[PDB]
Amino acid sequence: RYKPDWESLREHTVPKWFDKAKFGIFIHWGIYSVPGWATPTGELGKVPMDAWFFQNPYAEWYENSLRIKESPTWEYHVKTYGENFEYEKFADLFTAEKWDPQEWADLFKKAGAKYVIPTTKHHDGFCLWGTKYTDFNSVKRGPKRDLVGDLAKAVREAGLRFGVYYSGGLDWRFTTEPIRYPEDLSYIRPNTYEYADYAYKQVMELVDLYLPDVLWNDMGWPEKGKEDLKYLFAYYYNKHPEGSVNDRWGVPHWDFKTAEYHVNYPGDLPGYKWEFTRGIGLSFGYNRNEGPEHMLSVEQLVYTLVDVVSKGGNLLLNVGPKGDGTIPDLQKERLLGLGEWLRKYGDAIYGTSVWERCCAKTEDGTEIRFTRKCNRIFVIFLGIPTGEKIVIEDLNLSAGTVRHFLTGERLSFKNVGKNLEITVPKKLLETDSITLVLEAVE
Amino acid sequence: RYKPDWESLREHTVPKWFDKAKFGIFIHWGIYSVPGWATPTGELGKVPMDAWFFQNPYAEWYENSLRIKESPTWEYHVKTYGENFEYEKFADLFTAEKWDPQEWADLFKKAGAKYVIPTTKHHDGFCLWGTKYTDFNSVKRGPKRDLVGDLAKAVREAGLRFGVYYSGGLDWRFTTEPIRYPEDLSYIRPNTYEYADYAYKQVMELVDLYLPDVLWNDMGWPEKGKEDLKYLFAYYYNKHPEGSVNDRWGVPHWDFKTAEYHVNYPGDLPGYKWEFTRGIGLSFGYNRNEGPEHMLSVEQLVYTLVDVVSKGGNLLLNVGPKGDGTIPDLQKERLLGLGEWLRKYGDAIYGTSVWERCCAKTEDGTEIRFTRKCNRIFVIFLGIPTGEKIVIEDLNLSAGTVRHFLTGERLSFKNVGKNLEITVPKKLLETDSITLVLEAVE
Amino acid sequence: RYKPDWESLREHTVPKWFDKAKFGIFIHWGIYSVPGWATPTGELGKVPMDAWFFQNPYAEWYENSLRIKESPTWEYHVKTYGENFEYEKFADLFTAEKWDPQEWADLFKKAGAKYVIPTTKHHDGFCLWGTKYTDFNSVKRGPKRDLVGDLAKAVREAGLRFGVYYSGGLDWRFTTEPIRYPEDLSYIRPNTYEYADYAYKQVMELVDLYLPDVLWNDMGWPEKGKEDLKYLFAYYYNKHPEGSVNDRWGVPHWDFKTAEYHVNYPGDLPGYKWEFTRGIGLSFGYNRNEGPEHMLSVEQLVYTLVDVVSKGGNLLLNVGPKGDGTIPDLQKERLLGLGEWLRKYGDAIYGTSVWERCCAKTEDGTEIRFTRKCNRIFVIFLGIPTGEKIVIEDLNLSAGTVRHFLTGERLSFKNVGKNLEITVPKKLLETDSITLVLEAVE
Amino acid sequence: RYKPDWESLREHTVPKWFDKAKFGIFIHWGIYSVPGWATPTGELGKVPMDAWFFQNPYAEWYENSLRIKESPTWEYHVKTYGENFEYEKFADLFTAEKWDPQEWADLFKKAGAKYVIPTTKHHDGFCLWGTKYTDFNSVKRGPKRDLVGDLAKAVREAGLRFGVYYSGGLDWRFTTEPIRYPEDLSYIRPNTYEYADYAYKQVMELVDLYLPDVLWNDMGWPEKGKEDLKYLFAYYYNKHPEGSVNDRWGVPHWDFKTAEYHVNYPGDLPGYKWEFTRGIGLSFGYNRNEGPEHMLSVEQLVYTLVDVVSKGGNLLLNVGPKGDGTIPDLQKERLLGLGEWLRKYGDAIYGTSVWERCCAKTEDGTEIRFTRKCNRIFVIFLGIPTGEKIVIEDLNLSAGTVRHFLTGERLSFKNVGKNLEITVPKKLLETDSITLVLEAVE
Repeated sequence: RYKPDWESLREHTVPKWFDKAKFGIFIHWGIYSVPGWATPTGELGKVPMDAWFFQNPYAEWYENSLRIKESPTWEYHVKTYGENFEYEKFADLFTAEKWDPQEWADLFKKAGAKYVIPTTKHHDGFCLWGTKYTDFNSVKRGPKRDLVGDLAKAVREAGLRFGVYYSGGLDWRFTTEPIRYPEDLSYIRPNTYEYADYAYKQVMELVDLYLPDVLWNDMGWPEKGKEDLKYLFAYYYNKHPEGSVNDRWGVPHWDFKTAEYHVNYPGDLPGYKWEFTRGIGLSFGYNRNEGPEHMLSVEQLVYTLVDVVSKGGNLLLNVGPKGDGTIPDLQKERLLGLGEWLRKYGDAIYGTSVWERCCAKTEDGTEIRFTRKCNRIFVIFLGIPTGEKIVIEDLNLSAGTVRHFLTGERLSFKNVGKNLEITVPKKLLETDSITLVLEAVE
Repeated sequence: RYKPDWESLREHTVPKWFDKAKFGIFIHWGIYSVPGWATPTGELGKVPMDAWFFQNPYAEWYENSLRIKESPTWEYHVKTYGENFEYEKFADLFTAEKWDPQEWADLFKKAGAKYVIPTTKHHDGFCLWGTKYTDFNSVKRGPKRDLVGDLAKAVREAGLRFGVYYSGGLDWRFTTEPIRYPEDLSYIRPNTYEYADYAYKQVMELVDLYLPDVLWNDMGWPEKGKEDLKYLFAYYYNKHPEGSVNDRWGVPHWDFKTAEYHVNYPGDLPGYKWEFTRGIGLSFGYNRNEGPEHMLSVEQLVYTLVDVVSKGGNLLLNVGPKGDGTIPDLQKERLLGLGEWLRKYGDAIYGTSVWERCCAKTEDGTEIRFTRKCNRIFVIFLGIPTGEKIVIEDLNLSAGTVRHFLTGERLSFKNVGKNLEITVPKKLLETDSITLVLEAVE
Repeated sequence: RYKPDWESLREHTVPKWFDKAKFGIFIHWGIYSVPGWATPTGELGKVPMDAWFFQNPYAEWYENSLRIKESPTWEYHVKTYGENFEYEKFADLFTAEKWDPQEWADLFKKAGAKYVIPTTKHHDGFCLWGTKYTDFNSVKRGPKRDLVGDLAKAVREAGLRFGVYYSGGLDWRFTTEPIRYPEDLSYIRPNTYEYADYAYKQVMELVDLYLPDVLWNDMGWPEKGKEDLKYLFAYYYNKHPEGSVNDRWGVPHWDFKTAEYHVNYPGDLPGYKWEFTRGIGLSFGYNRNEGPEHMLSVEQLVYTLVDVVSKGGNLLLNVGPKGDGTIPDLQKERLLGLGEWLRKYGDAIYGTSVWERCCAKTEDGTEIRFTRKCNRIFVIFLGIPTGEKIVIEDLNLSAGTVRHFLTGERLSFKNVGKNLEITVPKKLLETDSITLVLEAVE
Repeated sequence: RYKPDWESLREHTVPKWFDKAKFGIFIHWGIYSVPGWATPTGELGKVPMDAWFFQNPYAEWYENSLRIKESPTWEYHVKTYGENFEYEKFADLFTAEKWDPQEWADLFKKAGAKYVIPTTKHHDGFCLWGTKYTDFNSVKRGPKRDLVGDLAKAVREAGLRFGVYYSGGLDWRFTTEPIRYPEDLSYIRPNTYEYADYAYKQVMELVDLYLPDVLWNDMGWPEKGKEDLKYLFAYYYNKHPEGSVNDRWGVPHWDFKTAEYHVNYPGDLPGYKWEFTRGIGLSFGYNRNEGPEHMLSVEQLVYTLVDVVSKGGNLLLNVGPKGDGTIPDLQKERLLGLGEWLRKYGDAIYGTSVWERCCAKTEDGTEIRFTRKCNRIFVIFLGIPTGEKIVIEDLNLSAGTVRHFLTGERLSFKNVGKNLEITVPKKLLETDSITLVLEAVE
């Protein structure tokens, strides 16, 4: 088995299932799904962080925002709900009246996700499972239901993997002052031994009740509890060698790193497994202020996925359900778009490896990404070239054979110097959906 | 803002208001104010500590004393209240039937205090505010009132500063064995992680509910919680840059040090800000056994204040209210005496700085202290010289002009060698109250 | 006495002399002074750290830059001294043949400086005193003289305070790899126990041999050695209470913070003592490529010191001598011009204290800086207004008597709304040198 | 870049070259090589550690054994070289007079090895390069040559990867007492800060001078020095990303684990990269007492590498040269015979990946090992079956096309229940050398 120590734990590497999966669905859903409001400011890495927390665009940050008097959220709250209306009161409004866990899993499977990961407890501390350590949970308040357990049964019956998300680093149930600046995160935390034990008993409890395939932590782990993870990790891996943990614990071990919006995004091959995450929009929690203006489009979603996958990453796309349990139409439609693209092109994505390089481009600026599957080399164009002549630069091949993916029709090419030249018969170019895809066998 | 680390926190120095204030009132008041008894043994630093805890003179130490069987307090307790009468039972007798927070603040303002600091929780653990972490408090038991909050409103409306005192180091609600010797203090403490969290949540709670101008800790801070103060201090200073903390935390940071009775008393200029504290008597908590025999006299109080102020210190004089909320007459009278002296001489005290030296003396043994205010040099005699000729030794001046303070009447003087000689016309000497005061302008 | 522990060293605050000194001279002089060359790229806070170490503008980093093959420095070194000319070999050309310490102290005295601080060992590890802990020092090689010692006697003869600079964080005598990006500094350090002892002993020796007025460390203190500093600070302070240390050690204690070029400048009053430091030009070490285009002007220097001084700081101006011990005239002439404005306006600068605010400006944008001296408030215009009606935006006065500093001639003024209006007669405005200075006495 | 901290170094995984190399040659050569003698007791994992150090079979432990008076080694030393012949004196007889590095690299190349790792300093502390940190090295004494350096050029000339072995945990130059029982290793170590610095500097120097492909430490890293490794690993990886480190340092990071003789052998697939290591005979250093009785046979070596390789490992085979630089023929002939089986079957070994399982066996017990190469699955019988009907217990195939590896001749096969049956024609079975190899393509 694994021993409770970093050297021993190193022995555990990211399981094959996670590496080969490529696409998963995040689900930020909770009492913050009720007010369902946030000022759609922009993308992390582009919105200046000295204003960021005051015009927070992440609707799940509502309580933090409500705690900063006179901030869009505060005014919005008083006008819609009134002053005498505490945030925790939303736990009782959080009823999931129309939630159908199996409809959800059906949806994610059509969409092409191979795993799903719901928030089991976000920064506000509300727990979506019947935990035995707090009464602020979905069984006692709102839904009157074990949201986490019921969803795991569904996802697993649909044959997808199930992981859990937990805010180890922050819990507003243990603080008062809101975060106004990045620097605040350094001292405005539970900070107590009591909180460290709590966090521990809670992740241990999710492991014992659901044995998730992934432990997805957020915001670091209570400094007083970091040494606990040696035991927790050994405990978890000895009951499920194929489980996995991300890199937001702040300790020596992780199975795969993470990148969020612009933040930590690799430009070329990293050399370790990682996962990119972002909302279909700018917020993770449902934001009734967002319109298509702020959401990506099926095509941008497909481009996001290829770019991520060509770089050894997995894309963990967030969906933001409504308080009643339904997934807003603007997001259900996009998941479907992606789902379809994956039905046609999935074999150039699932189960692939990175190639010598991730990227290239045509003489005329269309970007290209590559992926590998043994001797097969998928060439994925981020769009569809109009001309039949395609000149890819700074690229030479030693294959001899280059087929047009969806049809398998052998194509002619030749290395014209520093470039590679292929002729794609418009009959074939019109056959492709959002990306021209060529397969090359060396 | 301030970062949660000792290097960063160093950036914070004692605020000007505390430095310039010079005089403040401590208030040790609680259920121990009910039995209101202690054997008046003497002054800390003079009573041998191998007997000290057995004949404890600090009435607030009653529970500790009651826990040492057959000790004056134990016999006194059984005879007055009986064996079957636990100390905690005094929480219910602690009724403050005649407390008027505003009368108190009026009193302290007449007295000349520029700030006030009540015990919010002493060694016995009873809390004088409606804390949400223990039911042993003034809201649930005794007074049925938030003693701390109500007093803060008063003091602040009287225009004085408000700080809080808290026994971080000791809490008899978490121990059983009493302290019999100094050495016991090294292991007879709560000692638990639970206690450390508790102390933390409680000071954090006073900060959030009242934002005190001073955090006055006592008896050190729970070893398991010392690292918490980085966050607590940064948290506190970022909400109130003008707050301040004393030196009884046992960590790298403090704004001003403290000296208690004989213990740690500086003999000449220290070079850092500090504050002296002591009771009008020998005990801090009300002791119905003390008589004028054991209390200082308005004159000794004035001398204590000048000596302290000439050495860069602030004097924090303790008042010991009665269980019903009234301040015993022997103490109200002395506060008033001091108050008056300050109305006449206050300008040679408030807002001053130390001079090249703090002290001197006449040929005939009257001690002298100095204080500064720009080029003005206050010369304060600890008494009133009978003769018109005054020979101050080991002192020469380069001023040229030396006025008699309360009148401003220019006086003649000359440096007669190693000494300084001034002639104070008896008309002027009789005009002064407890101290002859000369002003010199160089 | 001071004890070897942070709580105790907290007691020591910035000595009065330092706070009142206002202006010191840094001297970066070493064997790097001989090639005396850098590509003059810019101001720290302005050049991208992405190419910084490659196009380094700080001539004292010659060795680092020379270790980066294909760097402008590497290019220059090979054509000028040859590929087989080791940096270390400069210690044999570093002969200080025309060096006259009394001449430097006199120049720094005439320039208006109150303390002088020379590099005793910069990053290259060459020591400008006969340390017994290495033979790569100015006694065994180059000058065959104790530069620190000799200049220490001269500065003191000239009546100025003498401090010492020491590269504790970097010593290239213990590394081989050059620094290429900021990240590198995290791991390209000496790292050994050996080196932590070397730094300790070397500063201890500087303290025993010359008991400096200031211990100015750079680049941090070796992690394995940080605790030694409790002992070193206590040792130093107990031998010399009035000494001081800067903030570049990476431990809880320091007396005054520092700010370099654009990096860390206070926008307004800070609350602690600090010191701005910069070259007269961009480099600290002599750079033959810098011409007047790259240097500040007497005007700009004065404006600098006034700004820095009105915000509570000290200005540590850097001079960079030539390999032969001579001070380049461009630098000597700027130091002299500053000296003149100070002989003339010293009183509005030395021994001053910040006022309620540091800053203000005229209707037509002339900037204005303030300083205090008891009741006397100096008003310094960064330059001399042409008109006679002068309008100061956002500033009333409760003084009644505004005089013209250099003549003492009373002037007419009144509060015109949120503004202050004063009439300075052009005969007076023509007398002022670089700055119109008004003196008010509220 | 990599940063000096475990979370960051986690990023670095075993380089592809190492994983694909499959076979390397260890070289234990030093001044112990001159007495070249040990009592040949057995295999680690077989000899009782109760007498192990007393009857030591590892000739490179000569000094330790010689310090145990009344040990077979002590006996032999006195009769052979005399009581007054200090171990250290062997450095003068260690002359490598017939040493030809290109000759070794060529032999290791012909033997089929892809990397070579020599002992740069074993437990006796003698260094086989001109380290500047001790005079007990091969430049000042014995060979008067830089053995590490010279062999490093040859191995690379021969096109092989070169790593370095370093005894970080033990250095007998810092102890006097010998090791007598396993327990002793817990306290008979250098122990000093001094030594932790020595090890750091020495490996740093090996990294600067030869940037090895592998840092293979032995016996742990000095406790006082364990943290230096964050800095050393980052430094090494940043200079050479494709380098690697083994698991004998006692800190969180490592790229591949090790297994020695019986100690730690994986029974089946492990999940991480590892490397088995052993002598061709029992000793690592040359032992004149070992004859063929104590060595493995070409047959056994091949069987070893196949087993080790099918379980995901690499086999690090040890060669032990003579004091004069010559490789004993018994060892040279085994290396050559292995080389031949590899020239012939390399393809089923190099660049391979574990299959679903490593193992299987025939009805009549012939063991069978598997390896993968994309879809191609190599089946290796440890030996050549006599019959033609071959029955493989517990193994179905879903391939359809099983060919005979050395001829490519298609063969007949079908699934007979929980078994697989194949018919290998004796003309083919007669062509195979030590192992019948079948290649399947499902």
